[PDB]
Amino acid sequence: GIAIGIDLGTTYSCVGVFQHGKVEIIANDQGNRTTPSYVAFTDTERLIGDAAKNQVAMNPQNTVFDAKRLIGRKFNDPVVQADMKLWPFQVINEGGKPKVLVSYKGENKAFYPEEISSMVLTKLKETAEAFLGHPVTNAVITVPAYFNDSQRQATKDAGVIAGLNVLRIINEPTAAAIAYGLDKGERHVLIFDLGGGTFDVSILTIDDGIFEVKATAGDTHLGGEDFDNRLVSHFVEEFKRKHKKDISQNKRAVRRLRTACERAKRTLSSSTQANLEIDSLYEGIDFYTSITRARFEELCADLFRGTLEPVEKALRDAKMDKAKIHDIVLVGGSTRIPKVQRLLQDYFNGRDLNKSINPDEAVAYGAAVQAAILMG
Ligand SMILES: Nc1ncnc2c1ncn2[C@@H]1O[C@H](COP(=O)(O)OP(=O)(O)O)[C@@H](O)[C@H]1O
Ligand SMILES: [Mn+2]
Repeated sequence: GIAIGIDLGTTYSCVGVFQHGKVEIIANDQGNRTTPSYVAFTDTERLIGDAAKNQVAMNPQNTVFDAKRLIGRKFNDPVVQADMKLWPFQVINEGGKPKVLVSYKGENKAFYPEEISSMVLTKLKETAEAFLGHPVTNAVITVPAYFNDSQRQATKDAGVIAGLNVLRIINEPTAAAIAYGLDKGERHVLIFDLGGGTFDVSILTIDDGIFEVKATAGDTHLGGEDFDNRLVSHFVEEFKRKHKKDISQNKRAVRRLRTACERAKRTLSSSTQANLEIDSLYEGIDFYTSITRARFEELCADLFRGTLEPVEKALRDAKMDKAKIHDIVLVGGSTRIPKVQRLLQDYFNGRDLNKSINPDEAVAYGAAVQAAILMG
């Protein structure tokens, strides 16, 4: 009677199981507790997760990501049409629906967004099966609070394609609240979720175990990727200065620099400096340099400070003052950035923020708790 909880994320996904009184977040084969929502196709194999993201600079047309931006939408949806312009892979109109078109084992192959997502789900499921030592056929899968019926259905369909019985589709902010036991009078909770691609602020009221979404706010195109890109621009300028060379138009160079920037960014959450070392970045030139946390914070200052406007807006929409919020929960990997935590804490006049659960694991953690409840 064992079910898993799955955060099927725009940029990173995560799988947990509640067993013998506690949640285990299941690490992938590289030891990472979260997995990139990436699928890549080569002349010989299909790569999912870390191995797919790792080779993105060498196989841009056939490395698919951001399927969550397509899932449950029609090809003619203006959101899809806008997003298509930003991706290196092809999206085609098949019977009114978007399909990503790739080259795989020497043939053209097209996949629905829910098929791409099913591949990510299948990998997560299989990792859980290896961990537990038996099949897993039940799961709770999470979605953004703003998802419509079509998007929820397509996500549930991804689960069925992956061989799961989907016990429930639950909202991400609700899962995060469940992770912290906030459902166990009225309790008002604010979820601040700054991820890899999206920023969501949710206000929930919880009364006798029942959740009501009181307000949602945010930006569907603000996240960690934007911070990586501020670092990229910075280092593009440093390369123009040290070498009189604009690497800006070499797509591979920019991609490899972005990968290095993401790694450096992560390091800056626990250290005040980070080294970048890119062998042969551009014309056999090694690029060895460094970046301080404080410089990184400056480079992103407008974006970090801008996260407080959706907090204000959500509060206004929920007709609540700051002070009336019982609990604030940090979700999303970008909330590990010290400056983001300071900004939010200062906004809330110094109070404690719920962050003891790794913020990039909290959604899966809550999903895992709820999956076990549903099986009981
Ligand atoms: N220690 C860290 N410091 C800063 N950013 C991080 C850290 N760990 C992960 N990230 C970033 O978190 C983002 C992913 O957030 P996550 O919540 O895991 O996924 P999603 O938003 O797709 O659900 C990525 O931009 C990643 O680089
Ligand atoms: Mn997320």
